[PDB]
Amino acid sequence: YELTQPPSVSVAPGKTARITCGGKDLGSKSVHWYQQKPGQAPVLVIYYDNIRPSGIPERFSGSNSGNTATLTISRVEAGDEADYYCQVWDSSSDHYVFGRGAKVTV
Amino acid sequence: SGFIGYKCNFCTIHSYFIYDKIRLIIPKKSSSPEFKILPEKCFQKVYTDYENRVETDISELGLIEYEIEENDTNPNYNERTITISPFSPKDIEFFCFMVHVRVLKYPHNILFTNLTNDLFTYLPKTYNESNFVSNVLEVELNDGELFVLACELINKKCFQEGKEKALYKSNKIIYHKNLTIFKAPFYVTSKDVNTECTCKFKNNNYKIVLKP
Amino acid sequence: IQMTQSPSSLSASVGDRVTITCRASQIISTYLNWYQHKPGKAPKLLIKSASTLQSGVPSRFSGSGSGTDFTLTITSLQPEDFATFYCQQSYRDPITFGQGTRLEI
Amino acid sequence: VQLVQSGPEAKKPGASVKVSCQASGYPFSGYYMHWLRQAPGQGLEWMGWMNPNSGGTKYAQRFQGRVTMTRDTSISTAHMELRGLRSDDTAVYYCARDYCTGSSCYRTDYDYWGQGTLVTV
Amino acid sequence: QVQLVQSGAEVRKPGASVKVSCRTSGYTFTDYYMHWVRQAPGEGLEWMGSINPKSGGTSYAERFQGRVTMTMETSVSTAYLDLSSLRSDDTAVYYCARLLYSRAVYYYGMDVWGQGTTVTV
Ligand SMILES: *[C@@H]1O[C@H](CO)[C@@H](O[C@@H]2O[C@H](CO)[C@@H](O)[C@H](O)[C@H]2NC(C)=O)[C@H](O)[C@H]1NC(C)=O
Ligand SMILES: *[C@@H]1O[C@H](CO)[C@@H](O[C@@H]2O[C@H](CO)[C@@H](O)[C@H](O)[C@H]2NC(C)=O)[C@H](O)[C@H]1NC(C)=O
Ligand SMILES: *[C@@H]1O[C@H](CO)[C@@H](O)[C@H](O)[C@H]1NC(C)=O
Repeated sequence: YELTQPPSVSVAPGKTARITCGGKDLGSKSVHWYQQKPGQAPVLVIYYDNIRPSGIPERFSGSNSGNTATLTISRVEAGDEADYYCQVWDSSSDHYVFGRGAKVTV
Repeated sequence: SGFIGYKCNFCTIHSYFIYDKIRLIIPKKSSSPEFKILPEKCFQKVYTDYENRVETDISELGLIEYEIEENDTNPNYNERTITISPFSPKDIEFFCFMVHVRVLKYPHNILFTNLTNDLFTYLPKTYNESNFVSNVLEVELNDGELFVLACELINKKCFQEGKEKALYKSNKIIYHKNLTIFKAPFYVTSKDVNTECTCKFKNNNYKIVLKP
Repeated sequence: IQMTQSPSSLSASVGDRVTITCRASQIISTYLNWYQHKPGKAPKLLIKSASTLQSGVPSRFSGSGSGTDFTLTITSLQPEDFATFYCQQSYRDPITFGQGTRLEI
Repeated sequence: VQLVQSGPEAKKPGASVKVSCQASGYPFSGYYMHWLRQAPGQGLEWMGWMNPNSGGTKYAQRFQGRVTMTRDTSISTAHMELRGLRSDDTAVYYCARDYCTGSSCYRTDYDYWGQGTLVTV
Repeated sequence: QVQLVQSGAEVRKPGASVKVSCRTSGYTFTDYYMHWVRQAPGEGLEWMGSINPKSGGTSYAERFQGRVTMTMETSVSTAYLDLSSLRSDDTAVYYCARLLYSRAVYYYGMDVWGQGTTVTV
C-alpha cells in the first residue's frame, strides 16, 4: 500500500519532533526508520518500530501504536537536519513499501 | 487442572499453581470463638502429612518461590495468604486444619529469559540476553510451554498485540512481582502465528517473539 | 486436658540459663502463652503464641518448641525474672493452665 | 492502659460474692473478659469469658450452674457473681483482657490482669 | 574495517543497460538479505527489489519488475544489479543495503548501506 507521511515537519532546537507514519493497519506491520542526509547514505535510526541501534545517540526514539508510527527524536539539535523515511514490509504482496518522507528542519 | 474453584470459605485444591493465590477466609473469632484452625501459623507452619500432624516451616516443604501474607485491615474477616509458583520440582501437599492444597509439578517445560540484571537462581532454565539476535529474540514454544520474561520494564500491551494479523492466543498471562509468565495454549490451529512484547534494558529495546 | 509441667520444682542461680519443658495431654500446636506470676501483684504475659515476645519483656526471655514440648530460655537470670510460670492452652474451649514452675533463686 | 479491680471482699460460706472489673485506656467492647481462680497452692483455673458486644456468656463445665456474669454498658464495668461458696472456692480472682481477640491470632492471651480480688470462704 | 563499496559513477545513454555491483568485504555474504534502493534527485527513496540469500528471490517492485534482473553469484560474494531499458525515470543514486535473514522478515532493518553509485541517463 502507500504510507501517508506528512510532506514536512517544522521543529525548533531543543524540542520533540514527531514524524507520523500513516498506513492502514500499520500497528500489525513493522516500520523501519532511515535518516537521509542530503548526500550521506540512509542511516538506520529505528528498526522494528522501537529498537535503537548499537551505534547512535540516545535521543533517537520511536514507537508504533494503532495506525500511526511516531519517531520521537527528543532534544532536537544540530546534525538532525535530515529526511526520515519509514519502511514497511508488506507481507501479502511480499514487497516492502517505502515511505514518502518527512524532512525535519530546526 | 479441571477445576475453576480456588476459594476456601472441606476445600481441596488440585491445580497447577503459576503464581496463583490462596484465599484463606477465616473469621476474626470475636464473633464465633468455637471455630479454630489447628495450625496457628497456617500456610507458614503447616502439617506436611495428613495423619502425622507435625508443624514444619513453609521453607521446608518443597515450594521454591513464595511469599506468605497476613493482612488484617478488614474488620469483618482476616486472611492468611500464600502465593505459590511454577518453580516447584515435585507434587508436595500440606494440610491446614480441612484445607487440602496440592501443588502439582508442572508436566511441561519452562523457558526463562532474564533481560533484567538479577540472579533468579530458583529457575536456571534459560536463553539469557546473549541469544537475542540483533536485539530481537525468537523463542519457539512447544505445546503448553511456559515462557517467563524477567524484564522489569515491560511497558504496556505485552502479549496483547500480535504482529502479522492473527494473534497467538494465550490461556493465561500473569504479571506478578515484575515477572511476566506466558502460558502456551497447548493447542494451536496454525503454526504461523506470532505474539510480541517490549522490554527496556540499558535503554535499548529488547523484544521477544513467541511462535508455536 | 491436664497440662503437667514436669520441671515444676526448680531452683536456679542468678546468671544461669534455664529450660522449662511444658507438656500437655493432646497435641495443641503453637497455641501457648507464657505468664510470669510474681508473688502477690498480678501475672504478667511474657510470650505470645510461644514464638513472638510480648512488648515490655526484655530480650533475656525467649520461647521455643511447638506442638507438644515448649521451652523457655533466659540469657541471664534477674531478680525480676524470679516468679512462677504458667502455660495457657489456647486450643479447645476449656483453658487448662499449668501447675506452675517456681524458678527459685 | 490499665485495668482496675475492686477491693477484696470476704463473704461467709454459702453466700455470694460480686467482683467488679473496671477497664481504663481501651474500648471495653470487643475484648472478652476472662476470670481465673488462683487457689492458694493450686494453679490458675479458667472459669469463663463474657462477650461485651453481644452480651453472651459461656461458663466452664464445673461452674456451668453456679457462676453468673453480668455488666453495665452505661458504666462499662464487668461483674461476676458466684453462688454456693465452699471451702475450696476461696481464691484470688483475676479479670484479664484478651489483646488477641481484636485481630489476627486465634489464641487466648492475658496481656493485662487485675489487682486480684482475695475472696475468703 | 567493515564497509560496503559499490561501483563508481557511470553515465549511460537512454535505452542502454547499466550494471551496478555491491561487494560485501567486511561481512560474509548470504547471511543477510540483499536490497536495492534508488533515490531520484530531489525525491524520496524507492526500494527496487529484494533477493533472498538462502534461495533465489523474485521479489521486485511492480514499477521495476520488467527491467530489473538481480543475480547472486556468491563466488566473489558480490551482489549484482542488472538494469536495462533506462529512461528519465530510471536515473537515480543507487544504494545496496542488508538486513538479517530470518523465517519472518518484518523484524530487522537495513543497518548497513552501500557507498552509492550515481547513474546518469
Ligand atoms: C540469569 O541472570 C544472571 C545475572 O543477570 C546471569 O548470570 C549470573 O551472574 C551472577 C553474577 O551476577 C553469577 O554469580 C551467576 O552464577 C550467573 N548465573 C549462572 C547460571 O551462572 C545468569 O546467567 C542468567 N541465567 C541463569 C540460568 O541464571
Ligand atoms: C548468559 O549471559 C551471560 C551474560 O549476561 C554470559 O556470561 C558471560 O559468559 C562469558 C563466557 O562464558 C564470560 O566470559 C563472561 O565473563 C560472562 N559474564 C558474566 C557477567 O558473568 C553467559 O555466557 C550466558 N550463558 C550462556 C551463553 O550459556
Ligand atoms: C490486605 O492488606 C492490605 C494492607 O496493605 C490492605 O490494604 C488490603 O485492603 C487488604 N485486602 C484484603 C482483601 O484483605
